[PDB]
Order: sequence, then C-alpha cells, then structure tokens
Amino acid sequence: SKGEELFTGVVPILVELDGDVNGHKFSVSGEGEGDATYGKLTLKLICTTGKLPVPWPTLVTTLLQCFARYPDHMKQHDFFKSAMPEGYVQERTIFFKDDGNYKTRAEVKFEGDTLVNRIELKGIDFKEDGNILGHKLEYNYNSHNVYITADKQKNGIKANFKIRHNIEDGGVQLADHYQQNTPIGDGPVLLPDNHYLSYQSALSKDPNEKRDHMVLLEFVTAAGIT
Ligand SMILES: [Zn+2]
Repeated sequence: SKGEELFTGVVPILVELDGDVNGHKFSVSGEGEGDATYGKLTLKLICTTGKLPVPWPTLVTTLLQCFARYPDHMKQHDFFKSAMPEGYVQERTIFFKDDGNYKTRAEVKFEGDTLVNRIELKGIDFKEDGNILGHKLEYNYNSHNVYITADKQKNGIKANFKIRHNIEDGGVQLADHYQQNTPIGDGPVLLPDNHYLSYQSALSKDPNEKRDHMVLLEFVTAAGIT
C-alpha cells in the first residue's frame, strides 16, 4: 500500500504559516500528531509574532487531510496518502461573504518521519471593523462535510464547501472554500470517485500558555459512497 504504510501509526506534525491580511503580517507555528487509523489530528498552534490579527477560527481549515480515516472499502479513493512521501500542494481561495478573501498555498510532505505543512496566506479586501479584522467571531466551530471530486486534467482533486463561523452578537459569517490539490512528485496517485470527508473540530486553550494560540482536535472520516 504505496503511501498508506506511512500512516499506520502516530505521525509527528509541524505546521508553519506565514500570513499577511490587509498588510498585517503574522506567523503561526504548530506541533502535534496525526493518527490516520482513527482519523485523528491534534495540533497546538502558536502565533509567534504576538497578537493574531484575525480570528483563530478563520485559520482552522488552513491549519493535513492525509490523516483522514478512509474505511477499508474506500482505500482506493485516498489521494492524500497516495501522494506521500513526496507530498502535495494544497491551494485554497476562501471568500468571506460581505468581506475579504484568503488565498493559501500549502506544501504538505514528509521531512524524515515528520509530516510538514509549509503554508503561505495572503488576505485582501477586508473591512477594518468587519467580523474578521474586528475580531467578532466566536471561539468555536461547526461540523461540516467536504465534497471531494477528481480533477483528472490536473492529476489531483478539488473540493468546494461552505464554513459558517458563529458571530458573537448572533448570526453567521459564511466562508466559501475552493480547494485544489496537486501531487509534488511524478509518482502515480489515486484519483478518487466523488465522496466527502466528515469533519468534527474542537477548539480549546492550553491554560498554561500566555502566547496567543489555539489547541485543535479534529476527527475526519471519508464517506459518501452511495
Ligand atoms: Zn469507481
């Protein structure tokens, strides 16, 4: 099982994100582990530049779908593991309704025994007292299904999905996600049948940590084979 063998145990994870939203620069550094057997991802993400100038929930989708649990019946549809260890590029555009947009490029690959995600994020067209730069989003997260389809012509996959962020005063901030993933290698990859990834996301704090940070626990399971 090419790539899948790399994910049979607990894999250490490093995340490094360099961000600029409306000219406000920030870096995020993350450490944790992934246990694909259980679809389990645990990360502690730290803003190393001081105060994060956007809400932590707006970066959850950006901050390792190779840790999704594909049931045994669906192992032929797992593109993300098939691209390893050479890895893949994930690009997203995220449009916040009635606000700005994020454009992200991430390179997901192994460095020795460690799965690394090097991410660059650029945000433009935000309102200074909107929900994002105004910090008006709740520190919580809704379950959602991500529909995956083959992009046969780009030897990869695509996905589009809607995230609803809870606004403090009540109401929801829509974030429309458009995603493409392409392998880094010329190694063969699995191009899947349509399916979805079911996400459950839990956000918390390390009570001992004084820097601006997010503890992220997520469980991701492939489904949607009719
Ligand atoms: Zn088929």
